Amino acid sequence: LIVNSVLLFLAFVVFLLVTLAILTAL
Amino acid sequence: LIVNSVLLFLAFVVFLLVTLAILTAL
Repeated sequence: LIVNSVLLFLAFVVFLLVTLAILTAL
Repeated sequence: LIVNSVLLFLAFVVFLLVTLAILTAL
């Protein structure tokens, strides 16, 4: 459970950061 | 322990997609 939790929340930072970079690109 | 590892590896994806996305963007 704790590895799955940390991983997923990190996977949310991953999505944020692509998104903030492609908004800034567009 | 394992939470640091999975976190550092998701942290590497974090740099990878941000430098991929800036590489594509610019």
